[PDB]
Amino acid sequence: YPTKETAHWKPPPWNDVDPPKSNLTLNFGPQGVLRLVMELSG
Amino acid sequence: SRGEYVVAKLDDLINWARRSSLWPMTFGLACCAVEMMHMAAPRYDMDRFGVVFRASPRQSDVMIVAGTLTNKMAPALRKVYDQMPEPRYVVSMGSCANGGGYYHYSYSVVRGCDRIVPVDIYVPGCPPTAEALLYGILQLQKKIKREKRLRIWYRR
Amino acid sequence: TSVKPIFSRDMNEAKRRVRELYRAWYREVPNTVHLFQLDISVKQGRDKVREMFKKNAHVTDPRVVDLLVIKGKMELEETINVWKQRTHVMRFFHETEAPRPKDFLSKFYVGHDP
Amino acid sequence: MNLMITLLTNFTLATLLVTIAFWLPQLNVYSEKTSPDPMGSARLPFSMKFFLVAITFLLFDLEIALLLPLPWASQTTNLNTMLTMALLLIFLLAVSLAYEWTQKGLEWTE
Amino acid sequence: MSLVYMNIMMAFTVSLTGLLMYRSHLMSSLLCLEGMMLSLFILATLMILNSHFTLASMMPIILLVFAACEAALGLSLLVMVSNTYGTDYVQNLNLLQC
Amino acid sequence: PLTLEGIKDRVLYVLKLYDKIDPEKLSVNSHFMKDLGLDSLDQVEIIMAMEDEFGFEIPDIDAEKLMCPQEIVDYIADKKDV
Ligand code: SF4
Repeated sequence: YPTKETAHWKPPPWNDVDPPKSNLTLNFGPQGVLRLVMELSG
Repeated sequence: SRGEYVVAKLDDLINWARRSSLWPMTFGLACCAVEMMHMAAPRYDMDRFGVVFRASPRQSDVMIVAGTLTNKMAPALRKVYDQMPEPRYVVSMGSCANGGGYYHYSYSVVRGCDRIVPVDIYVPGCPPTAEALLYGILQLQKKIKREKRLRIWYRR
Repeated sequence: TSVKPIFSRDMNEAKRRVRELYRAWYREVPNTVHLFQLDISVKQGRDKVREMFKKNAHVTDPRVVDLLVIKGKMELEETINVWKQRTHVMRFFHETEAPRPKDFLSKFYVGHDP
Repeated sequence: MNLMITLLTNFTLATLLVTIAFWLPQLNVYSEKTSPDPMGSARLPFSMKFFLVAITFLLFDLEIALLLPLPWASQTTNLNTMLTMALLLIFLLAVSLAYEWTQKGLEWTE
Repeated sequence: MSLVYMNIMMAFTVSLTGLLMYRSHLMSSLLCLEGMMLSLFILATLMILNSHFTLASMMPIILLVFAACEAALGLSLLVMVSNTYGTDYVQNLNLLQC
Repeated sequence: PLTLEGIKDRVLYVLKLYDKIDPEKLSVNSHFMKDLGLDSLDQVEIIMAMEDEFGFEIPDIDAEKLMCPQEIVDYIADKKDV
């Protein structure tokens, strides 16, 4: 029974699975001396 | 009068307190850093002077620029100096941080670390000997010893 | 006179790569301004980008402009990540530099430099 | 009230120490720091193992609080029921630890 | 009864009126749940300690532990939202209406 | 993006949002190269303003020839449904 308020309610997906809609990057300072660009996953 | 004598006594008290616990920030750039580490050896033993070894740059009182300060490192050194709390002192190791030394005419070497930060004590050498830097540290302690902060504050 | 090309076979491909590099730089300029808490506006930075792009515009060799495209892409990639400081970005704006004399009279007054 | 007197004295001494460390050096006229970390602009990653070990700590501490009253309970008349209950509770702790071992809990943060 | 009893009732009603009309994410709801936890714990402990019911000292501690585990469950639920939408806001919980 | 009049109206609106263009000399069939007297990079940022306000990827092999607003609206209209 569609009205104005509920006119935008799409039908649900048939499998009832929502679509799913990275990794850390570190910039170690030079504070020998080395500047490391570090990529981490935890 | 009473006031000048009292502020003189307080000035030498806080002056002894500041000069007896100089915590450094060592910049491990080049040869002169290895000479600093050999000044940290048990023979010379900075730690008996109230000078700790390898303190964090957020609590250090003095900074010793040991090595060549190139163009790629000067903003980092200026950032470190700006982060370090007041009062802050700078001691220059070697000819590299004095005036460039060997690499004075190189294209990517800052001709002296005085162009980036104010420098108090210049220690000459390539590398200066460990006892030479110890004498420079004692000279910095004597420079602190004759500071007149409270007398100038009361006179102003 | 026959040479080995680098990436572009003719002038048109080099022009297309110039266009793509300028598009990427124009995309990046607001993000670069915001990231380094810069003192300039967005339009001032885009004006600087245009001024470099038109300063380096009097060369017609495809290999030369191809090398310049590659160097500009390295500059763009270095500004993509946080690899430069505020100093390296601000170096393009010669602000602390005193303005040199340009006309003949002031150049005659200041010294012997032509 | 003596305990609260000690607590108030200790808290006020801590307040005095932080007041000395926060407002006493403000007399000096050193400088103003304009000051224009590896974290450039990315969001903080949600390392799930830390949350998992935190709630594991929570569950273990809860049933440690369950396990607590044995020194007071040791004077009870029915010692056999106490012994069975305590052994079975520590066995439950061992079983929960074994399950947390088996289902990939103690991996990548061992 | 005693005035502290009525103060605990007023505290529980404060936690109730804070738990229902929220505007923030689920952490505020769980904090008000812990307010209900604390109010019920203090009220039960005061009742048991005032009437000298010795055995029902089993009531307060247990009244925590069980729901405490339940509270832990709620934390995991928030992590699920933090693994799906980035933020645990309640305004993102409008997918089941249609 | 419903009717051709509205999309060309918003194209004109974002076109005179550009400040180096002259609205007095601006017409509906003018040329970005000769009639408007604009540099190629100015046409590039006009294309990118279309890209930003509309929201898709305008490629590089077909933006070379898009020198007039009529061809602008033709190109976005045939690439869309309209
Ligand atoms: S002054 Fe000499 S010893 Fe010291 S860092 Fe420079 S080259 Fe090395």
